[PDB]
Amino acid sequence: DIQLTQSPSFLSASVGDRVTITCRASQGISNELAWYQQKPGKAPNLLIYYASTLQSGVPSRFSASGSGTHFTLTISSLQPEDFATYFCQHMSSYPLTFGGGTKVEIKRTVAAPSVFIFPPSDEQLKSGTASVVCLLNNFYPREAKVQWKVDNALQSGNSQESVTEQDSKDSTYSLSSTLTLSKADYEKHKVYACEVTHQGLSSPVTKSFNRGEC
Amino acid sequence: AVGIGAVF
Amino acid sequence: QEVLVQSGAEVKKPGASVKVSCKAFGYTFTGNPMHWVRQAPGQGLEWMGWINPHSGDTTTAQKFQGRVYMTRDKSINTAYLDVTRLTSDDTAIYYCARDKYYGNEAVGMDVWGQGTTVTVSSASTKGPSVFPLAPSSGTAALGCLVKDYFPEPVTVSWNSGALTSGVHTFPAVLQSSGLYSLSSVVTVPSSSLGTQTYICNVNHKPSNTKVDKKVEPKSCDKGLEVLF
Repeated sequence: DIQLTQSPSFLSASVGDRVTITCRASQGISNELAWYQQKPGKAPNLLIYYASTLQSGVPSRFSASGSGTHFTLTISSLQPEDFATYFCQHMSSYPLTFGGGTKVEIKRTVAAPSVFIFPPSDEQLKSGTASVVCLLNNFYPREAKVQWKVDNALQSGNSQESVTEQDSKDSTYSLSSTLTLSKADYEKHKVYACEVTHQGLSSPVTKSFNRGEC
Repeated sequence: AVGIGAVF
Repeated sequence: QEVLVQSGAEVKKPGASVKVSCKAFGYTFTGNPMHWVRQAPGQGLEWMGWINPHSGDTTTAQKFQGRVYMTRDKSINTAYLDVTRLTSDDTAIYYCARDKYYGNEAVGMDVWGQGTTVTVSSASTKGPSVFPLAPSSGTAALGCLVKDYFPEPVTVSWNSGALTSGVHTFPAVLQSSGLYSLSSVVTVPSSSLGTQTYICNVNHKPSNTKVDKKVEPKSCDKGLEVLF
């Protein structure tokens, strides 16, 4: 099979910037390459075919070049409607394959998260489980480390994270980390703490509570 | 490029 | 207008089969080959095969040969994808897409269907339990934990759609139990906590489950002995 390797996988850029995305094929594919744009919840849209021909209806700020193994998509002046994920695709032999994608997101200044911890509700406890929720609100960039500490012991494999897309007004992210335990496991320990590391924090922030102390 | 024969 | 319209979302058990349809409007269906491409949640695009709608001939990716069948019905301008022997790894959005097909070779996928979500799981339909994330110790955060439902999706609003700003409804996460869970949070003025009531309206259409959960503030007003 032919592998298409895209670079970069993630890009943060500002409106008006020139955006340059590359696709490298593991084998020569002549000009049998297309580029697509995709937004969340939507099908991809064709931008370029024959490696450099602009598809009808596509804004002329998109262009592309290459023939052989190394291909480049350029957005000359990035606009709000262009924040999306971009994919290359070859059709030189079977199977047809796509590159891994390049997600273009909005650059903004660093913003430290506001951290909140929520103990399990009385309703959930009587049902037999305990979920502890740690919320990181309105931060940038997306990279963050959230560590659960139970009686000062670091946890592993008992939590899941979920992250929003950039807010439409301030371009920040929000993130939830949820520690899920059975009631019996929850009642084995006292102190429940969430520790957050982020570029906007000069030192990690810890939020904690004592079981039943609320 | 790959093909799948003639169409209408 | 040249459009492709696909059939609706499907939920299947492992070992079952699913047949997705793709109906073409606004152009001669038999004039362009039809690709099938899928995308697993959070992942990229995977080509499955294509079909010539004139001859009915198929080229199916080697990964799927023997269990995936592409067919077409000219009389109703419809292409079909039959995916058999499903496993959880077949959970994805499935797209049909037409090729420009200049010179009777692949050129590019210029018209796409809207996608069909397929979930493959041994889990059974179950409505969520909605638990409060109570606000406590100039703004306060609160929310609702929407736990243990199947299948996707759920909708969450605050105050029957009245409260929209400051809301963050997180993407659902699949638990090892096979059930989904998510939270929805909101930041509000802390001064308005004792005078404004916040309700999360959780609707889960697959189970016909509607839950309104009142999130009351609870007292967590203890600090720690610290040394700075």
